[PDB]
Amino acid sequence: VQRKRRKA
Amino acid sequence: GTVNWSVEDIVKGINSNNLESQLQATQAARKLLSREKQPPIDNIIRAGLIPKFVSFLGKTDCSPIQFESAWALTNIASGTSEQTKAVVDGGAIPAFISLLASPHAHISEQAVWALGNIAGDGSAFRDLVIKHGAIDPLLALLAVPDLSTLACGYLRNLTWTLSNLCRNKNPAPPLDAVEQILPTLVRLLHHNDPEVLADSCWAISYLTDGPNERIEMVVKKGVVPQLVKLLGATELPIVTPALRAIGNIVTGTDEQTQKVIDAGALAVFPSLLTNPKTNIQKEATWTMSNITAGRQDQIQQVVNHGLVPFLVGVLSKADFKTQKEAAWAITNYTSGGTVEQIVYLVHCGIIEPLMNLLSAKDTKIIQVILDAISNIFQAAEKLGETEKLSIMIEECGGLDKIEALQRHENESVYKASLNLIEKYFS
Amino acid sequence: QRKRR
Repeated sequence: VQRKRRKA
Repeated sequence: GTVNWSVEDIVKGINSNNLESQLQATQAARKLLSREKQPPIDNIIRAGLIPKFVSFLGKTDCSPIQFESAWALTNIASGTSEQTKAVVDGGAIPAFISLLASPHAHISEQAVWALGNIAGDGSAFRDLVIKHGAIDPLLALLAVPDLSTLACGYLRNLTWTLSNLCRNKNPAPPLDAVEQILPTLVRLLHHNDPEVLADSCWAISYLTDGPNERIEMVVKKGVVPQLVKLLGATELPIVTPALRAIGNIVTGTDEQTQKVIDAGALAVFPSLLTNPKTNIQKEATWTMSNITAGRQDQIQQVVNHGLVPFLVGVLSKADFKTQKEAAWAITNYTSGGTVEQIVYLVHCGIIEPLMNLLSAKDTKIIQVILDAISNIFQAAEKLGETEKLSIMIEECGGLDKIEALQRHENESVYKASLNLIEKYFS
Repeated sequence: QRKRR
């Protein structure tokens, strides 16, 4: 998750 | 309502001349892109939807479609480098920066998140986000008397995005950007939320991962005491970046390393060198190896805190990578130490486990151990106790291992082993 | 000395 985060 | 639309329906709605139909189609796209199983990122891109989402970022009179498109684009940018690049190529960066000042906090937060995903793709996009001017408005969002008046999630996203603006190398972030970010970063590093502390520590670890000038930029801000405090935290997600940051700092100059020692760091290493998480033990032993590569007074402070028995323990039993770090710490100790410190090391029982590590199939550790052994023998020569050491090494089976190193497949190994058995065991 | 990963 650290680099990119998808918003769920 | 907007659950489980096809890409075709989304496209039809976004291509209508109806702002509300476009809003509902954009929400449906957002929901597709927020589903847990394999969001149809590539299908949404191939439909040509990114430009329309970017234009929706600018519709101030319809804040719902601003939010929904920001979220959709956030999740597109969460994907592969190609997908983030698709978002950037649509002009998304400046639109998100303009949304940072939105009077609607959920929308600004979404723009913060999106910019964090873009910056998190790597150095080029990070620097492009910076050039478009994201730092000023991001930090303005945090310019409050007390961070506690901001929403926990808002603050966590701001901190994570800032951490991505501090992350990545080749190249590292622009020096002026780092200097602009640091005061806010230090303020977050003193906040009470575990996720804010963890991401702040990660940011600091990124900033200290480099040449001594970057380390100095960080250490000058006085964060080392706070890093040592967090180093003694109970939350592993805080200890890990705090330890990484401390390790980075002690790769710098002896003065920077001394700042870490003076802050009390060594007192935490009894726990770190026995920490049940392998990675903590490894990183702590690496940090130790860089401290034992420092001045003799610094080695002395390692001795005073009683960490040599902990290195003997790591050398005696730990994952092999930790043992390799411990071997490095011993070789550095013996290369830089006083004769009294080296004998002290022997009296702690280093010889037997070091010899036991000579039975490894890794050539680097073998060479490191032979160098340490040689340094110890040189100390004994200065004391006249070379024979006592030779005997000690022989009783634990070390002589056999050195003899086997004679027939090793490496030249430096052969030269070291032959040199030892010729200067001492002859 | 100063292994820097």
